[PDB]
Amino acid sequence: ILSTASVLAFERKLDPSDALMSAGAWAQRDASQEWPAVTVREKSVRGTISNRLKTKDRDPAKLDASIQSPNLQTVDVANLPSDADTLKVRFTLRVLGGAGTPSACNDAAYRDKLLQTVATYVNEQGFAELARRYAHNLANARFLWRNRVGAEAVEVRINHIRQGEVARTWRFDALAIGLRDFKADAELDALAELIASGLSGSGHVLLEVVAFARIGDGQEVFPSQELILDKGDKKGQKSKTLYSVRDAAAIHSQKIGNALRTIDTWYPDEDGLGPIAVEPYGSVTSQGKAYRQPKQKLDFYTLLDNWVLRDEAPAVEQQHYVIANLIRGGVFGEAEE
Amino acid sequence: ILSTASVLAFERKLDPSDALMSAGAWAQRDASQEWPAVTVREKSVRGTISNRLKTKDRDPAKLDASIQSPNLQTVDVANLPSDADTLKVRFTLRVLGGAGTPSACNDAAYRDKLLQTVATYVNEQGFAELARRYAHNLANARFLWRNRVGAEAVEVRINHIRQGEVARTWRFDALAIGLRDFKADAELDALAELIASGLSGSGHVLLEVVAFARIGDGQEVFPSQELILDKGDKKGQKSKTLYSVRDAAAIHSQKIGNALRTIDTWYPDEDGLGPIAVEPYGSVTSQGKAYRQPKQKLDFYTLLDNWVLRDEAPAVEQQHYVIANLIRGGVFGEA
Amino acid sequence: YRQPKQKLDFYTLLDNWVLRDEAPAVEQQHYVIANLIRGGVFGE
Amino acid sequence: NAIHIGPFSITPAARGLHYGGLPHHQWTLYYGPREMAIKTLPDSYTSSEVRDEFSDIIAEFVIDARHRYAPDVLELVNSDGDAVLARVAVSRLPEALSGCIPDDRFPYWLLTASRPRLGLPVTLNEYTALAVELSAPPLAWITGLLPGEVLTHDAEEWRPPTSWELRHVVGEGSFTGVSGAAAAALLGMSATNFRKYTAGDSAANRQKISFAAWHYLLDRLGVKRAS
Amino acid sequence: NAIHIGPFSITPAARGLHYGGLPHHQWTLYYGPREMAIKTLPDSYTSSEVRDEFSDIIAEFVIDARHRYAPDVLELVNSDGDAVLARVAVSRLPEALSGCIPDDRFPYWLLTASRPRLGLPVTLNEYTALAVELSAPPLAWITGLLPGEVLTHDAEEWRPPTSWELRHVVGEGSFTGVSGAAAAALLGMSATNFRKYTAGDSAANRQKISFAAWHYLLDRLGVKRAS
Repeated sequence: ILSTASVLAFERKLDPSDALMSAGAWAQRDASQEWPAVTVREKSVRGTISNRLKTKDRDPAKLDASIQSPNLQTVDVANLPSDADTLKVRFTLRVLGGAGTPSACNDAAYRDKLLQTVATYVNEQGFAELARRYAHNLANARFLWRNRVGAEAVEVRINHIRQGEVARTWRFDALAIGLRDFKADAELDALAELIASGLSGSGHVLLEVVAFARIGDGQEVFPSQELILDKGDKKGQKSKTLYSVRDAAAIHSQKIGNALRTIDTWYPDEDGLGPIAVEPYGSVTSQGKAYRQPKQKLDFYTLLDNWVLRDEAPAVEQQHYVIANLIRGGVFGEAEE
Repeated sequence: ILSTASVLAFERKLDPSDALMSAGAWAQRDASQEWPAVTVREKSVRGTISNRLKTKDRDPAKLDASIQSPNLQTVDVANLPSDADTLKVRFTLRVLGGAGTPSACNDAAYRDKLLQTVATYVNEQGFAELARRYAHNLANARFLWRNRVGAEAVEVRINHIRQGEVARTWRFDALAIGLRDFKADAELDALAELIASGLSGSGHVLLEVVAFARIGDGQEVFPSQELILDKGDKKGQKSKTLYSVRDAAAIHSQKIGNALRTIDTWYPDEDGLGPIAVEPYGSVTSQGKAYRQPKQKLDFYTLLDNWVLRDEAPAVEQQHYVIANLIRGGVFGEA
Repeated sequence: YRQPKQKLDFYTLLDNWVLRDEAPAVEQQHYVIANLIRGGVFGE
Repeated sequence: NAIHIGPFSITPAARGLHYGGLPHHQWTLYYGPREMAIKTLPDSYTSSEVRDEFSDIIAEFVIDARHRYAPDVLELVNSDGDAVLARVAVSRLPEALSGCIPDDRFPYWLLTASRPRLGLPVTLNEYTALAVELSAPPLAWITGLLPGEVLTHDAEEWRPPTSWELRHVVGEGSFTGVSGAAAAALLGMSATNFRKYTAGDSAANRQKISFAAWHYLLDRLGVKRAS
Repeated sequence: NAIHIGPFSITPAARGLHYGGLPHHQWTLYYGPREMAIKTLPDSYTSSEVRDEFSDIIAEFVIDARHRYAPDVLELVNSDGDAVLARVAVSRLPEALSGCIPDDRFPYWLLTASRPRLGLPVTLNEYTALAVELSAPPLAWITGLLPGEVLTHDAEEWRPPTSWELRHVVGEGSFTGVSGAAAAALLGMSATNFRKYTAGDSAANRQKISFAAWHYLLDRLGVKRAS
């Protein structure tokens, strides 16, 4: 009798800023306040022909004539200064809490039904497991996407700032903690306790995340990449643009937010492929594949409908998955595609 | 005999300006005259499909094909600077008075009966209840809509401006006064009787309002949005713009005016769900449901037509409701 | 050089190696692995 | 007095005005609950004039809706990769595809028309089987305007359509352009019993249509294949 | 007591006899009004034994009926004449054929499988159109056992089927082998309202089926295509 609501929307928790980059030398890591920013420049590029060809091509005269006329591009690039070897990344984070309440609904009965559902969940299990996985993803520097790979050593400091000053501190080695599993540790447990306190509506939390990564001298870094639009260009324009706030290279905030929620180990495909980010029809774009296909009964919508309408509470890890998808926020209902 | 007028219109009272945004550091809030504005920008987003599919599980390959060609957009955004942790919002409010008189009418006997009914109401009680509720809604910073949520400490400040200088100042803590109930406090009552003096026609009043909210460095603020009609379909590149007056991020006036008149607690459904904004067939678009349906005799139109034409009063809370709806102003005629 | 009508480009050697398991001479395998160490975009 | 052209409605505005000395009236064109255009027309206009005042906007909306909800196209290529031999417009994907580039190992490949192609090799007999199974009717784009829960095959989630949804396909203003009499003859009913379905509200002597009659009617009009 | 296996009935003969000292009974197997076989079986036989006494005759009748009412086959040949590339089983002929021998003027021809062939030259896109339009369902041979006037598309000549005709497709003894419950779920009805259709006589609380439900049910079972 109790049907689902036609309009449903949840605002997101775990709001980060966008992180901007700076540069300096190692063992100046405790004086990194006047480290100058990393700027973006331009340079020219001449390329060859190095892709596949159609069958009406590859007549060698046409190929040689293609090699005769070259292509000339302009490209934005960003790299370290020529006397520094450490990259510094900094952003802040707000954990909001109150994750049960929708921001828009139609049925009151559906609303308080799922309210008492998430109340029963939060009475059985705390926010301890999800906050443990979140503090794990904060511990290793997963938000450095391509700047992490091939690095020598990487260290990350967290400051819990409550009034206008610091209240507690953490230090880690990011490559000690793997990107493959979730261990236990006392400092990590204190951090996860703080985060689960913030998620439960108990207190007010605000963090500052600083990461130091040792790359080498003059080496290249990777900010986020913008989108260029041009309508019938003249083949001399730029072909790559980089995001920057007030002339300092930076990463988009949703890149950080996507790296933070990489906590799904419960997808039914395999286990030697690593955790992925929480999504309805949980899909990564690099593989071009969709784990939790809806023809299996393990997507977000069928799990939610079986839990709410007909009270088939799933396995506890699936309940963790559904609560994580509710923490992420989104648009559900009859605005379907 | 004595029907309703065919055309009838009322001008609004409680006119706000637009809200201007600016940023700075907390504990410099007493010297906040040179605080720089907050500018909007653009950034790119690439996202995948995340809604319910129309056909549920008849095609997985369509899902993979939609994944391999994702959606690209350009989106406006407003942030604090990375070294300031406090938002500043400033606007002015003008109270007029002369609440009963419409600006357009047809029958002279209709408007005569109307304004003598309003004169009887204003002779029974003053404007003290409505002014108390308005000053309460001004005490907490409800006009910060999403920027109030999850803030650390928010403090407002109101000045009374008669000549080019300030008559009386007020200060509050907006998190002391909840969004749930209407208490009493002597400073709030002084503000409320100033509002009631303005509403009565006894004199003009002009106030300026400044709110500070401690959010965090580089976080996201929220101005109003605009219309992207017929522009997100051909390529879908630009998909969200924010409202800004002279390159500073801003909120529309009517959003603040909607935030001010959330005082109605007398709707028949419940009282544990907080006050709502006044409206004929008092409705909330966020829940898609109209309280005070016309079936029950508790909407604005039937109440007014019963009070004027059949000459019996409703309950005193309903008199508060109909008088607040007249303060809001609008077009009331045969459509 | 390595004109693709001669069966010695990177693409045809890679296709014959991976699909039909016709592994080429060891110098051509050096060439293919060096091309993979170079990196690039190998799609249609 | 309103005018009804399929799912569209054209209403006047209940009190006119004088523009240039002549009396006029404002008109509004609706699509369900959404208002689309407003014009100011004089009186002494017959209803045909008010029709073809808005006919062009109706036609443009039809053109855009046809282009947006068009079905997907597969194609048959030989071993080289170019020179498409035949095309087909399907309503579903054959579920076994995964991104491919054709080679010389097989003489026939079945690729998509979207750019990062998916593809499959076939042998001209299973291709005919897929063409028989997954093809699309000529008016499949009308299904893009329907709520989906009135289109499912499962009887447990289906609900009968309302009159406004039912005017998308039946009636002279609808997109199929078929009459009520012809649709009644297509179901083996009287005209009156079919007019019973499209009254407007079930309190005012109106019945819901059945599951089977609805799906069979969508089959016979060339909208959904309904195997 | 009779036994009913689809449209077949097995009755005993109301007075037994003694053969070899043991009591026996004569049984008769009917197909409508036509008597097919007669056996003499002893008592102490359960109904399963009486079933598989006649199961082989039932299976042979099914084999012959399947072979006799098989649909026609078209084929696609290249310009020489031999080396058929693909086959298709149609339910109708494409109406433009006239006796042909393929030559070198065209690279594709569409011939029949019967011996004085008829044929047509095609170009692999209209061939797919004919394959989509004129194909045949997997169980099209059951239509050979039906009176035709219960199969027409015209509503004026159609009459509802009786219970004996309706047992050809529904029921565990029928040739499709589908249950009454599954067929009721295929139409979005209850099991009881579907059992209302198959009572046996309309005086004994039985209703006729509708035109639309009958044709949609023949569509969903893979018997008639019903476009």
